[PDB]
Amino acid sequence: PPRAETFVFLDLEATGLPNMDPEIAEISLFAVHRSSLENPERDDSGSLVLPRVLDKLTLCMCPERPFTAKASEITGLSSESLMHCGKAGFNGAVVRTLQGFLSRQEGPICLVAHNGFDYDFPLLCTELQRLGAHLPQDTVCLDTLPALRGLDRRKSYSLASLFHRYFQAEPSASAEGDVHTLLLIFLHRAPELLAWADEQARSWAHIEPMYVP
Amino acid sequence: PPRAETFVFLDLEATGLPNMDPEIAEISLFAVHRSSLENPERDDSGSLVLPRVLDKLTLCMCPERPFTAKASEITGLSSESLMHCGKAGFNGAVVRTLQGFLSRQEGPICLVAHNGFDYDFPLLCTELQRLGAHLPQDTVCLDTLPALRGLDRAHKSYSLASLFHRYFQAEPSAAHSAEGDVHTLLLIFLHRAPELLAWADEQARSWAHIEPMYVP
DNA sequence: GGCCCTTAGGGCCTT
DNA sequence: GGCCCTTAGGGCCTT
Ligand SMILES: [Mg+2]
Ligand SMILES: [Mg+2]
Ligand SMILES: [Mg+2]
Ligand SMILES: [Mg+2]
Repeated sequence: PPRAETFVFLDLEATGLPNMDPEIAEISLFAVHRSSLENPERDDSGSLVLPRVLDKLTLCMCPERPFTAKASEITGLSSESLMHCGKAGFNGAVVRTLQGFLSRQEGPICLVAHNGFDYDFPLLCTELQRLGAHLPQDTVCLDTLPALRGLDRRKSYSLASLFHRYFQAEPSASAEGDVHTLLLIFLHRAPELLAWADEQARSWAHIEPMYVP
Repeated sequence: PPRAETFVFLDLEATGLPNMDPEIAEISLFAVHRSSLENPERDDSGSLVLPRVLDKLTLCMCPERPFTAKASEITGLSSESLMHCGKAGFNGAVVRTLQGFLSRQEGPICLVAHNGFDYDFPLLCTELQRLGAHLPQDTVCLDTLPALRGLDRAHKSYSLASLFHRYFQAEPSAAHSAEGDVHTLLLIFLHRAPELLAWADEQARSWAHIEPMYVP
């Protein structure tokens, strides 16, 4: 379990759930240094605020197979609208951009996604292995769903549910939006989650594909 | 001139004004396809809402030479804070990421930056030139400052802030934050979308014809 | 620097 | 599908 110096928060918008089999339609990543997590920035209010030095990347993609009913509803993305905008599928350009973006961070990198172990990380591994693409060997993975459940001790643990409990308001409306809320949820329990990550972060190389292309 | 298919709105946070040879401290690009500009989406409020299919790229980087007082004050950025967050200078990682980002867009690409001809574009050209990097050809540049002035000649201030207060009668959220200002510029563009699209087709300067701010 | 407007001026617009 | 809950149990997470 290597100590992560940069935490990259990600969320994936897909054609549906694991049985589709889904493809990434939109990827979003917020890259925050560990420093900004150890001592958070606050307003004069003072409410929690996202770090000033914040590296960000969002890429839209047109998937090979169509969306499902509920998916295209909760994403605002169709296969033709993404194609109307000239967005290709998950290809080599994505990888070169993604890896360049990750290269701009100070490793080791800890990818963070809500329910990442059961969705985001396998989905990404599938799309990356199809192209023979690799992330840095020292990359690790943090899933906030088992982490926040294990730290608490019935109760809900949905992203929207967690945010509604930690922050009395309700989150904003995109992949980039979900990363935002997740980053906020993290900051609210930063020293706890930072500890959980330093101990139980799973190596990215150990993440298995969700489905073999 | 090449009909731009994807418009890339960009803004830079640098270490100062052109007279002190500034360096990029933060880049931000919003990539928007032409078909989104042609159909400006609004909320039920109803205010201008950004396109759904949108590509973002924000990169913070530590400059070699230091900021000025005012520069570091308005950006909210310092050499220490960038080094503290482990951000290197304008390197190949930036170029590979930027070019990867641009190649992800349906060409031709039209760069858009407010007062870009006098600041953003030459500064970007300078930073790219040192690394021997260059943007793909058939890519053009659009400055919204003379454009909006030129369009108003058909029948006051033209700063990014004044234009927003005049077009929306409201106040921008973030000030001198690279991502925030691009967000501001894009909203301004959408308000003049059919007009500015024409100005970009009829007269947008080629990026190859962009002269560098300085040569180090 | 380069372009703007009502005089070798005054000021804009970018950080 | 990988986990906790109490007549091949069922709801929670993610799109
Ligand atoms: Mg998710
Ligand atoms: Mg999502
Ligand atoms: Mg600017
Ligand atoms: Mg700015």
